[PDB]
Amino acid sequence: LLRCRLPGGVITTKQWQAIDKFAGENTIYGSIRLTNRQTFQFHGILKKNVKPVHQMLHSVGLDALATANDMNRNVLCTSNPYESQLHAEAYEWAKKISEHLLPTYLPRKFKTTVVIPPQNDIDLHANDMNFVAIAENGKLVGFNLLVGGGLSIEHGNKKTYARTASEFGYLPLEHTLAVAEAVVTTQRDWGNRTDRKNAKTKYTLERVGVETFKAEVERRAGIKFEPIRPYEFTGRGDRIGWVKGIDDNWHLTLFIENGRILDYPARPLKTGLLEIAKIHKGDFRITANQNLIIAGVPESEKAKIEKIAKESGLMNAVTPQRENSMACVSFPTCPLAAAEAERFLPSFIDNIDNLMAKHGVSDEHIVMRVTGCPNGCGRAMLAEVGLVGKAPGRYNLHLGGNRIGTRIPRMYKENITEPEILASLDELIGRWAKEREAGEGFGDFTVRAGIIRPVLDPARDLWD
Ligand code: SRM
Ligand code: SF4
Ligand SMILES: [K+]
Repeated sequence: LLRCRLPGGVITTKQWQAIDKFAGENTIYGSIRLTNRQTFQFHGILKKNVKPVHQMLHSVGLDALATANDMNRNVLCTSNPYESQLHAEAYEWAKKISEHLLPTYLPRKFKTTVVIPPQNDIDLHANDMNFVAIAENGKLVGFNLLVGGGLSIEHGNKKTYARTASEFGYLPLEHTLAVAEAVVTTQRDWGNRTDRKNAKTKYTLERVGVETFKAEVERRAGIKFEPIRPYEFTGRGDRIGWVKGIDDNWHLTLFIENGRILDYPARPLKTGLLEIAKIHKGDFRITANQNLIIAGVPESEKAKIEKIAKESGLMNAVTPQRENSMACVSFPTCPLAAAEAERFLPSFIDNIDNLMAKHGVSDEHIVMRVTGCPNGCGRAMLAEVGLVGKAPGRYNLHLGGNRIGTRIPRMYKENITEPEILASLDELIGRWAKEREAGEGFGDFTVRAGIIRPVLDPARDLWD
């Protein structure tokens, strides 16, 4: 298992050129796969090239997590905040937390984020430990801490469940690392190590109680949490296209379907990104939606960068629906896959695009995700519409998440095929188009209309 460490998804153009060369010359599939934890993966490396890939990463200042004994995963950080001036400091803290957690053997892997409201692009409720940034005058002052998210479930096993993260309270910036260590060590000590399926923090919190865990974290960190400071999310999507950053700098976010970077007929995505890497003056940022930001372009350079991106297929227009859909890797490389996900999504969303046009909502979107098995890597269990692989060509259909990702969708239909999913969504999208209130999301609508019951307390009411 290769898990390249890249806190906050920030990667230099020198680093990009090295991984581009390795992917093209030293792997079966020839691709760079952006992951939804803001890093990248190679597929099909070979025995003769495993030692070369660690040397390659080292040659450009990169390292892979020692997954055999390191239970941490990549630390996420909001990639393209609306208050652009906050990114540098938030990214600095994501790096500090990432380095602080480098090798205490944990009972189960442990996932952390740094979030900048109003964007929940990093999907905080899928993670064990979340630091929600609070700022004054463009300067970070502290974090709200939320603990205990996690999406993995086992089909037919009602002792497993997806869970959102719970608010603990606010901490001043100076206590960040002490709090992070206290959460990790409390989970290390209290987690159910013997039963790996019960070992995640989400289960520990439900076993001992949120207040009990929170009080122990306060004891170990030497602090008392303050009341939560106000925050609200408005969405989870990337900002596709150009946005203005700090100074005279501009950020170009490129939609990349499934994060799969390869040269395709008439769409040389991989060569195009290499060409951009050779001239770009800043860094790249891999997003948690498997897209790529060409970050910090001076205004005078926009035309040159855009020319390469448009000619290479990296700026081919897609619907808002496609921009807000995601799938995991699944087949052909995942050994755990039950149903296709990545290879299913492009034609599935072609069909969804037709339904959206049919019902006159082609400018709208539904956060729609496909995960190839119930491990949940595609984050379908935070979607408005989630598909969870069951068997070849068959999925459980979940409805009733929301746009901002703070609610688990309940299972609506079990073990059905794509034609059955599309027939159901045709009916439901049509109802939503006609009956929605102003600005009302599809997931909120399915709950309000009584199409599906909401999940209010997943440890006790996720399963029917
Ligand atoms: C690449 C990625 C999906 C993607 O399309 O982007 C992915 C791919 C895989 N994940 Fe993951 N997971 C990815 C995000 C996730 C997430 C979502 C997230 O973290 O934001 C989850 C659900 C959140 C959570 O953990 O609760 C996730 C939960 C899992 C699990 C179930 C963990 C559990 O608690 O039970 C496994 C299976 C396991 O660990 O035993 C797993 C295992 C795997 C493996 C390594 C399969 C394996 O064990 O052999 C996958 C390799 C597929 C392949 O061929 O490349 N992956 N995986 C993501 C890589 C992120 C990264 O850079 O580290
Ligand atoms: S969800 Fe299942 S199929 Fe998809 S990548 Fe994760 S483990 Fe593989
Ligand atoms: K994408």
